[PDB]
Amino acid sequence: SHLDKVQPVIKNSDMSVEMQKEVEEVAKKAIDYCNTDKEIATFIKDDFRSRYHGTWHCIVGRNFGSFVTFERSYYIYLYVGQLAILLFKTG
Amino acid sequence: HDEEAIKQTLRNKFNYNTRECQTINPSIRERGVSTEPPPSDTICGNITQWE
Repeated sequence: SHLDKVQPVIKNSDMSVEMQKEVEEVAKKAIDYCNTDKEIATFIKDDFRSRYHGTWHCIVGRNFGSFVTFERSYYIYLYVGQLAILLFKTG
Repeated sequence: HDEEAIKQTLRNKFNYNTRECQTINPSIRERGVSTEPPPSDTICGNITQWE
């Protein structure tokens, strides 16, 4: 019932709805699978890189400010608990 | 003298001068050039208040 409890919410989303739904499942799976936050960032980048070819930069922290140059429609912003799963593919 | 001979006779070395002229042309060459951007590496950084 932990998956129901997390209720991850995407504050800002710039991606197709079908792709966005897939990201939520990966984000929930990554948090339980990874013992530490640093492991979560590596797991999200590896899964997305395998799923979609390109260069992916992912940063997750309790408090942070980010300005980035990402390919249009490849940036999805979702916040679960105190962790921000942010991925932006840059060509 | 025949008319044909006179026509040949009319042409003279001083009368007609032939010069051969050619334009210098660089030799064609085939070369292959490959460019590949600087190697990029993945870096992971975790920052905490205590660190």
